[PDB]
Amino acid sequence: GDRVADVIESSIGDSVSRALTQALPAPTGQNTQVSSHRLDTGEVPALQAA
Amino acid sequence: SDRVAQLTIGNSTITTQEAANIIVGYGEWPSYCSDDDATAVDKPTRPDVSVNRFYTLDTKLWEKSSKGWYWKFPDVLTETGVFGQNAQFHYLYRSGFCIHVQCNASKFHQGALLVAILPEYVIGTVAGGTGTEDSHPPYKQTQPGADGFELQHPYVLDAGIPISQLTVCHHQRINLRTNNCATIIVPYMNTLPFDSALNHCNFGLLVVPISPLDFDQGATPVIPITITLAPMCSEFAGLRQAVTQ
Repeated sequence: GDRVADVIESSIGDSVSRALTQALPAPTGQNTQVSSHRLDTGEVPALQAA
Repeated sequence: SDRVAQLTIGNSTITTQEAANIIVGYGEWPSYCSDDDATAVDKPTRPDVSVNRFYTLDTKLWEKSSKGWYWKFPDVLTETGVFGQNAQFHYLYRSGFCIHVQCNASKFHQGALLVAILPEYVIGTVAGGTGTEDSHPPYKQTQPGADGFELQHPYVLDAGIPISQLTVCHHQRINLRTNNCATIIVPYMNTLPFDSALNHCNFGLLVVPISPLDFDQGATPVIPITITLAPMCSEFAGLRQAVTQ
């Protein structure tokens, strides 16, 4: 018997484990693709934030 | 239409009027490395004419009491040309070869040479003769360059294996009545798709007179033998500073 909106709109009792991930099949090592020269701005795949 | 040949690769050209034929080693032509077989991810440089071309090493004189000579590959071309700089500047290497051996003489000379390609021609020692010493050969003798090294005991090829059964590898025979050239085309032979040119030698080239040279005096007593060789389908990978040995 739920009537107020503070309990209909609730997430209490959410037992499902919300995961950000997904296990995918990796039977072999990852293959390598062919790559060329890039001489552009904006995109910097070597600069990271540990 | 068999005793004449024109071998054209790059900016070089060998004409022959007294050929036998061309031997293709183990029935495989030289090739490049597949993507299935490769493991290194670097993109290899494939210089197509600056290193795939005929080089000419030096001359050896076939005298009466000559015993034989060997040349180790690719030690012959590590101080010679644009090939031998890329081999220094790179860590890996992969090429076939087209070897060509010339020995011209009259129709009054006679003799035979065995020209064989032996993979992984590991060199042995006389063990001091007695057989007690676990001696090892020097670097002068293991990898002697383009001036080659002469055999002391050519019956056993200085490794304990007999000359007689060497025709199970690639070979041609230079019979001075019949021919004066020998063309052998070698693929890349290794367990690995790539290897270093400065530490590992893929095969050796044996030149052995089975029949002694003979001529009557009045003729020309100087009969050279010249080795002429082309890399084929060459590939290099792994770039760093140049190192000689």
